[PDB]
Amino acid sequence: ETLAFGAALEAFGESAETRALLGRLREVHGGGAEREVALERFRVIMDKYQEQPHLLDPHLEWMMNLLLDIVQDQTSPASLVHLAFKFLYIITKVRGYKTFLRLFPHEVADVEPVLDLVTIQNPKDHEAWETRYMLLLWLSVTCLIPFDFSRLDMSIMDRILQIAESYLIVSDKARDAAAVLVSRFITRPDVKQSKMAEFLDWSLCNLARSSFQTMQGVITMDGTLQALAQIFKHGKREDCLPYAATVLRCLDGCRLPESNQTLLRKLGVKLVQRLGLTFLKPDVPEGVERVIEQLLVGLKDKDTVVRWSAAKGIGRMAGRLPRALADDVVGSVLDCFSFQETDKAWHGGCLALAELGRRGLLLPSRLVDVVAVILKALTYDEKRGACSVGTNVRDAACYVCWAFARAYEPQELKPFVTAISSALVIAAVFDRDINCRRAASAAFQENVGRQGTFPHGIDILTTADYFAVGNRSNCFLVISVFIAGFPEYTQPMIDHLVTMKISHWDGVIRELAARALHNLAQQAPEFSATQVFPRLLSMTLSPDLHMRHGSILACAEVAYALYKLAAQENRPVTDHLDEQAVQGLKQIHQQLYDRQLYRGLGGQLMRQAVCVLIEKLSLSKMPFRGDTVIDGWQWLINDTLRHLHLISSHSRQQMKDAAVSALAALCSEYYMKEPGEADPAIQEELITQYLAELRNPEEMTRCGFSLALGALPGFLLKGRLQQVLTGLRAVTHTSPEDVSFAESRRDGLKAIARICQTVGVKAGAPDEAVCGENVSQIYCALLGCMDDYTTDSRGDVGTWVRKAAMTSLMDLTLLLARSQPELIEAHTCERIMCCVAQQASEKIDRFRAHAASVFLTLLHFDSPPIPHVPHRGELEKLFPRSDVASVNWSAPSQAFPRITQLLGLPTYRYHVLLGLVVSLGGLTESTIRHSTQSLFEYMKGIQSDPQALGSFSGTLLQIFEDNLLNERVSVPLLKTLDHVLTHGCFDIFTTEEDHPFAVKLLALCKKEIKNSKDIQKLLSGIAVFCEMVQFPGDVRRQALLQLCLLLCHRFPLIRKTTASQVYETLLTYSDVVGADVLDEVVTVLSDTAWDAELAVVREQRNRLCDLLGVPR
Amino acid sequence: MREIVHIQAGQCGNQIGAKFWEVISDEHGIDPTGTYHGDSDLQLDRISVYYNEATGGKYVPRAILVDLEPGTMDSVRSGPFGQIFRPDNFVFGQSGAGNNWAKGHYTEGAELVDSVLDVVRKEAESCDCLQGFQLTHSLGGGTGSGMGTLLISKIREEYPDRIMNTFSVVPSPKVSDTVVEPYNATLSVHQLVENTDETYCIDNEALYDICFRTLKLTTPTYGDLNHLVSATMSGVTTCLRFPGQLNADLRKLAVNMVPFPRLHFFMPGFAPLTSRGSQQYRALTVPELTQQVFDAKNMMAACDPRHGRYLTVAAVFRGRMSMKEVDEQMLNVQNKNSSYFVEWIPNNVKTAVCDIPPRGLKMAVTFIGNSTAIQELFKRISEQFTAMFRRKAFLHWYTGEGMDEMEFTEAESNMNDLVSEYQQYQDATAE
Amino acid sequence: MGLLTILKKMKQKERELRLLMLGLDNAGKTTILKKFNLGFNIKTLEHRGFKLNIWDVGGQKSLRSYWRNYFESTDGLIWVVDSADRQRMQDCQRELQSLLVEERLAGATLLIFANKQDLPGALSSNAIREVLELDSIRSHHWCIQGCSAVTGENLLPGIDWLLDDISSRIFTAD
Ligand SMILES: Nc1nc2c(ncn2[C@@H]2O[C@H](COP(=O)(O)OP(=O)(O)OP(=O)(O)O)[C@@H](O)[C@H]2O)c(=O)[nH]1
Ligand SMILES: [Mg+2]
Repeated sequence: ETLAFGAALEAFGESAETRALLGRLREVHGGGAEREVALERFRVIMDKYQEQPHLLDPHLEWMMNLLLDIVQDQTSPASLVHLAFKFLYIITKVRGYKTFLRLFPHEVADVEPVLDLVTIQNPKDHEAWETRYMLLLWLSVTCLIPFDFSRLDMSIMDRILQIAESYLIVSDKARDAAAVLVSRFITRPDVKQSKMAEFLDWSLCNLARSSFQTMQGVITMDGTLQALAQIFKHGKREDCLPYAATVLRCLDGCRLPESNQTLLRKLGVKLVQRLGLTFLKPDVPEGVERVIEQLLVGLKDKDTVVRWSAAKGIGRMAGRLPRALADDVVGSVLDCFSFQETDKAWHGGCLALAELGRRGLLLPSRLVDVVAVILKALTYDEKRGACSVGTNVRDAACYVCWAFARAYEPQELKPFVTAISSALVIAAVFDRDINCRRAASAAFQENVGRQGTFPHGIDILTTADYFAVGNRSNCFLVISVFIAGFPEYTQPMIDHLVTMKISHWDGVIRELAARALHNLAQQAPEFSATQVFPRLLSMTLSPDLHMRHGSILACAEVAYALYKLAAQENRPVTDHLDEQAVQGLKQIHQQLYDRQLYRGLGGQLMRQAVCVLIEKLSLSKMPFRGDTVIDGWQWLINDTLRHLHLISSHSRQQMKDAAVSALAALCSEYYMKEPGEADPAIQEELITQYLAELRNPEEMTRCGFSLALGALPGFLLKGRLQQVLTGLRAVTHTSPEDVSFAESRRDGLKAIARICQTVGVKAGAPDEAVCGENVSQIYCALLGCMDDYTTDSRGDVGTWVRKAAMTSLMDLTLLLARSQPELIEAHTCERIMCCVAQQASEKIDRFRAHAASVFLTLLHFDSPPIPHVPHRGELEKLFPRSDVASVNWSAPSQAFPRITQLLGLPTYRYHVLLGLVVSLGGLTESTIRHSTQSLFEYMKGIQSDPQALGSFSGTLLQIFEDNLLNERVSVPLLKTLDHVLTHGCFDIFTTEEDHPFAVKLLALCKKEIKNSKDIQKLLSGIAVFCEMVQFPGDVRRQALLQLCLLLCHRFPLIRKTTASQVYETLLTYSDVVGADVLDEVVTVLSDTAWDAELAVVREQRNRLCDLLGVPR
Repeated sequence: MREIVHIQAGQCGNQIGAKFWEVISDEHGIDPTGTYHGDSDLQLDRISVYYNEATGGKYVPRAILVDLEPGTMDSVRSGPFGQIFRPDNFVFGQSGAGNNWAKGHYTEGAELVDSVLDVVRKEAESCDCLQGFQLTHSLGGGTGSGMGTLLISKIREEYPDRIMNTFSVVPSPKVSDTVVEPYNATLSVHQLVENTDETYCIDNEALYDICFRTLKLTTPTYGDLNHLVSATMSGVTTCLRFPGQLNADLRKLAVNMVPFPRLHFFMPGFAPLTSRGSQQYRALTVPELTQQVFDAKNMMAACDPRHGRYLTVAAVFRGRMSMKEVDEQMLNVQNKNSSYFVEWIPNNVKTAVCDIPPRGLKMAVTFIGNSTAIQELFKRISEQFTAMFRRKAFLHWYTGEGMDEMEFTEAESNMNDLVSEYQQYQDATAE
Repeated sequence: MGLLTILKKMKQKERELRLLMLGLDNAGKTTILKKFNLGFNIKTLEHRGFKLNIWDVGGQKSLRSYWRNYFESTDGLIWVVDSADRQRMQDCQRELQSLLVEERLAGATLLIFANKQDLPGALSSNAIREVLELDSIRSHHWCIQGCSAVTGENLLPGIDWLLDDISSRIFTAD
C-alpha cells in the first residue's frame, strides 16, 4: 500500500516460434521449398524490430548458441553451415556488428580452426558471400586478446595477413570487414612491430598505381582508404604520427577533389580530418594547417554526404587549435555567406556554425554577424528553371537557431532570441515547405522554454504546435489572423508577404498570400491604405508576369477589405483610398490593352486577375459609372467568353466561372439609371448579342453565353423573359447537327434553374417572373432532357444532362412549394418522382448516390409538405428520417436491397423495374451479383401468389415490347430474363400448356434476333430459348424448331455453341425426349462437327429433326 | 539517343529491379565484368537507352538503388552482376518505415530524399537528350509506398517536361499477413493518379494463384512470383531496346496507350507461363500463342478483361517469324466467316515483330492492354479500407505522425471518382 | 540520415533524456527538484550522469503540443496527483487517456507522484489506480509512488526504477 508496479510483459512476441525454427534446421537444409520459406519467415520476423533493436538484446545468447553448436560440427554438410551464417547475418543486420559480435568465443582455442575454415572458402562464390562476410568479422574479434602468437608457433600472421589483404580489392560487401580485420590485427602490440611498415608501403604503392577510370581501381582505392582510416582511428598517437606526413603527401596527388566519385571524396575528407586530429595533442603541424584548407573547400561539395563530414571536421579541429587560429576558422565560415556564392556554401557555413555552437567554439563577439547571417539565410530564395532553391539553407539556419538556444544560457541569448523572434514566427507559418515550418516552430518553442519570460510566448506556442502548423491552408488563413492581432507581428508579416509571396513562381502561393492579405488588412487600415496600396499599384506595370498577377489580386483584396471596414461604420470608400488610388485602379485595363498583353499562354493569368479585380471593384461600389472603363470591362468580359476554346481544358472552367461571377457583379453595379429600372440602351444591346451567340457553332461560346445569361439579375430580365426562356429551351434541345454537345445542354438547364430561382414567382406577370402561364413550358423543357443517353467515344455523356435536369427540377419544386403551391400539378409531380426513382438504380455507383439523395430530398420535405407524392405514407416507412446519414448509396450492396422494395407499389414498379433491368444484366460482376441477390431475396414473397407474379410478368413483357430494336436495353434484359428463368422463378407457369408468359415472350425473342449480326444477341437468344423448354405444349415444339434453325447459322462458332447449350439443357431438364431417342441424340450431338462444311451439318441437323419429330 | 533513367525503391522494388537488370543483360550480350561478346549488330544500335559507353567499351546501367534499411542494398552488392552497378548510386538509411506511410514519407524518408535528388541530377546531366524516368516499388510496404511517391512529386516539380513511368505492385492477404495494407496502397494511389503518365499494376494475388493452381505448387515462394514479373517487364520493354517498324518510344507510347490523363493504368501479361528450371518444353506455334495470351489465366492482374471493354491493346511478337504470317493470322481472328473466330480477343491491336527470341524459348508474346476490368481491384481495395476506417482502428498511428483524416477522405473521394470514370468509359463506342 | 543520425549519436553519447513533468500541485513538484539536484520553463539537470531535461508545464489545457516536436520527442511523464482531491481527478484521467495512446512498440514511462497522504480520506495506491484507468493502459510501464509530508520517505526506489527503465530502453553503451 505504498508503491506498486504495472503488469509487465515480454517484448519479444515470437519467442517459442523463433526457437522452434532454430531447433528444426538439420531437417530444413537439403530442399528449396523448406529453406526459402523458413528463411523468408525469419526475415519478416526480424523486420518488426528495426526501429527499436534494443528490445531483442536479452535474446542474443540462446539464438547464437543454437547456431554455433551446429556450425562447430564436423558431421554436418556445407549447406547447413552456409545456412547457419545466412541466419546469423540477419541477426547482425538488426542489432549491429559493434555489440552482437562481442559474445562469440574469443579464446585461444579458436584461432587455428577459424583460420583453416576461411582457407577453404573460395572467393568465387556469390551463393555464399554471407559466410565469408561473417567469418572476416569473427576472425577480427579474436584478434583482441593479450595472448602472444609466439606460443602458437608460413607463420600465423603470414597466413592471416595474406587473407586480410586479399579482400581489400574485392567488390562484394566483404570489403568492409577486411578493413576492420586489418585495423584490429595490425594495431596489436606484437603485429605493429614486424608488419606495420609493409602494409603502409603496400597502401602507398596501391594509391599511386591506380586510376579513376578503371572499375577495379576505384574499388581498390576505396578499400585502401577505408583501411588507412580505420588504422589511423584505432592507432595510438605514438605509432601513426611518424607516418602521418607521408600518407598525406601521397593522398594530395590522388586529386580526389577533382574526380567523379562521391565515396572517394568522402573517404579522403574523413581521412584528412582524422589526420588533423592525430597531429594535434589530445597549428604547429603543417599537415593540420593544410587539413584545414581542405575541409572548407569540401564544404562546397555538390553532394549531401561529404558536407556533413566537412562540417564535423571543421567543428572538431577548431576544438584543439588555440583561439589565436580559431578566429580564422569562424572568419572563413562567415565568408561562405557571401552574395557571390551558391546555396551549397550557405548550407556548409550553417552546418559549421551549428557545430561551433554545439561545441562552444564561438564568442559573443561573433554573434553580431551570426544574427544577420541567420536572418539572411531564412529569406534565401533564388530562381532556377521550373523550381527554386532555398529549402536546405533555411532548414540549416533553423537547425543552427535551435542548437545555440539549447547551448548557452538564457542571459547570453537574450538579444539573439529577442531579434530572431520576428523571423521564426514568419518562417513557421507563411512557408511553402511543411518540414521547415515544423523546424521553425520547434526552435521557437525551445527558445521560449529556456528563456521562460517571453512577450506573448505561450499564446504563439499553443496556437502554433507540431500538428496545427502541418496544415499550410490554415497557416495562411487561421494562424495568420491570430498572430496578426499582436501589435509587434503586423507590419513585418504584411511587408514580407507583399515582397516575397505575391511575386512567387507558384500560383497557389500567390493566391494564398492574396487571401491572407484580405484578413490581415482588417487589423491595419491606415498602414495598408497609406504605405502598401501604393507599392502594389506600382507593381502592376512590371516586366514580371507573376508579379503583376499577384499585385492585382492584392489590390483587389485590399479594396474589398477597405470597403468592408467602411461599411461597418457607414462611410464611403474614398475616405480610405485617396483620389490617386482611384485614378490608378481605373487606368489598368487601358494600359494592359495598349501593350497587347492578352496573348500567349501567359495571357490567361492576366485575364483571370483582371476579372477578379473587376469583380472585387463591382462588389464594393466604386465611382466608375458613366465612364469608358465600364465599356472596356464589358468588352473584355465579352471577349473572354468568346475565346474559351483556345484555353487549355486544365484551366478552362475557372476562367469562365470568374467571368460569369464578374459579369453578375458589374451589371448590378453600373447598369441602373434609377431604382427599379435600368438604361434601356445597354440592356437592349447586351440582349441582342447574347441571343446571337447561343447559336454560335462553337460549344464553348454557347456555354459561356448561357452561363452569362443565367447569372443576370432579376431587374435586368424584367420585360424580356419569354424570349430568353424560349432561347434557352431551343438551346437545350438537340438537332441533327448538334448531338455531341452535352455541356451546352447542361449549362442551359443550369442557367434556366438559376433564372427561375432569381426571378422567383409573381402573379399576373409572365414577363417579370415565372407564373402559372409559362411554368408548363418550363416543366416540359426540363423533362425533355431526362431521355438523354448520348453514347459517343467518351462514354455515356448524357448523365451530365440528366444530373443537371434533376437539379433544376428539384430547385423548381422547392421554389414553387414556398410560393403558389397550386402550380405543382399532380401528373407533373408524379412524372418527376418516377424519373427521379428511375435514376436511383443505375449501373454507375456515383450516379446512383446523387439520385438517391435527390429522391430523399424531394420526399422528406414539409416546408410546406409537397402535394401529389404517390404512396407518400408507404415511402415514409421505407425511408426512416433518422437513417439519412447512415446508408452509403454509392455501395450497390447497400442500394439494391432498399430500391427493390419499391416494386411492391404499382406506381413505382415500371420505372424502378426498367432501371433495375439495365443493372441486373451488364458487364460489372459485383453489381450484377448484388442485383441478382436482391432480386432473389425479393421474389421470396411474390411467387406462390399467381396474382402478383402474373402482373410482374405482364409488366416485364410490356417493357420488353417497348424498347425493341433498342440495344441499350435489349441485351441486358435478355441476360436478366435468363438470370430469372434459370433460378426457376416462374415454375408455377410450367404446369400450363402454351402458357401465355411463354408464347408472347418467345415471339418477342425471335422478333429481336432476326438477322442479328451482334454475336452477343445471338448467344443471349440461344440461352433464352433453352430456358423455355420447361414449358410444355406447343411452346416446347416452337423452341425446338427455333434451336434447330440456328444449328446452320452463317457463323461457325454459333453452330457449336448451340449444340453445346443443347447438350446441357437436355441433361438438366427431363421429360423432353424419349429415353431410347435420348442416347442417339446425345451420341449425334457428341459425334457432330459444327465448325466444318455445312454439307454434312445440314444432314446432321435433318437427322436430329427426324429423330425428334420436327419438320426441318 | 533517347535515354531512360531507372530508379529502384523498397525491398520488392530492389529485388525485381536487380532481376530485371540481370535478365535484359542476357539479351544485349553483356558479361559480369562489362565487356561485350555478342553475335549480332542489332543489340548495339539501341544499347545506350539503358547504358553508357565508358573507357574500354564498358557499358554501365543507369540505375539508382534506394532503401531505408541496409540488408537489401547489402544483397545486390554481392549478386552475380552486383559489380556492374556504380558504387555511388547506392543510398540508404539504418531504419525502415515499419510498414507506415508517414514513417517513410513525412519523417525518416523526408531527409534521405535530398541525397536521391543529387544522384538524379548527376545522372541526368550525363545524358545528351533526357526523356523520362522509371520506378519500381511495392504498395504493401512503408518505404516503397511513401518514399517513392515523394520522388515522383519531386521529379514532376523540377522536371515537368519529362515522362514518368512506374510499376506498382499491389499487395495481397495470401502473400502478406500485414493489417494496414489498405492504408499504404490507398495513400500511394492518391499520389500516383495525380502525377503519373503510365502505371503497370502487378497483383500478388494473381501470381500466387497462377503459381499454385496452373504450375501446381504446394508452398510457392517470392522466387516463383518474381520469375514471372521479370519475364513480363522484359516482354513489355522490347520496343524500347530493339529496332522495328513500329517505332514508338516512351513519349509516343504515353501519347498512344493513354488517351485520358487520369485513365493510364494498364494490365500487362505474358505467355507461355512456366516455373523456374524447366522452361524449354516445346516450340509453340503462332496460333497457339495467339490464343494463350488473351487467356485470362495468363494475366498478372486478378480481374476479367472479358467483362468490360478494351481501350488500347498492343502486341510484341518474339522469335523468328515474318510479319506476313502474323498479319494473316490476325486477319482470320478478326473475321466471323471462319472457324478461327474468337469472341475474347480484341479487334484493333498494334502488333509488332522481333527477331531476337526471349531467354528459355524460341517464341513468346507480350500483352500490353488497358481494359476497364481493372476497376475490380480498385473497388476491392476501397472495401478493405472502409472495413477498418469505420472503426478508425489503428488510425491513431498515422495521425500522431503529422497526417490527418482530411487526406484520407480526399484520397477516398479521388478513388471513388476514378472508379466512376472507369465505369463511365465502359459504353464508349462510335455509333 | 544527416540529421536523425547525428541526433541519435548525440543522444547515445551524451546520454540525454526528456521528462514531461505535469501535475495539479506546485508544492509537490518542488520536492522532485530537491532530489534530482499555463507556464513553460526548460531546466536541464545532471543526476547519475543523466543529462535530463525537466520540462514543467503549468496547464494541462495544452499537452499534445508539449509531447513531441520536429527534432526530439518526450520520453517520460511525472504527473503529480492529489490524493485528498476527488473532483479534479476526472480531468487528469481524461488527459492521461487522450495523450497516452497505443503503439506497436514500447511507449513513454509514467510516474503518478501522489503527494499529501497523511491527510484524512486519502485514497490508497490501488484506489487512485482504479480512479484513473491504469489497467487499460497498454504499451507503457507504470508505478504509483506515494509521498507523505510527515515521514517523507520511500521516494528513492521509485526514481531509481524510473531511471533504470528510461535508460535500459534507449541507452545501450553498457
Ligand atoms: N512480388 C513480391 N512482393 C514482395 C516481395 N518482397 C516483398 N513483397 C511485398 O511487399 C509488401 C511489403 O513491402 P516491402 O517491400 O516489404 O516494404 P518496404 O518498402 O521495404 O518498407 P518498410 O518495411 O516499411 O521499410 C508486401 O505486400 C509483400 O508481399 C517480393 O520479392 N516479391
Ligand atoms: Mg524493408
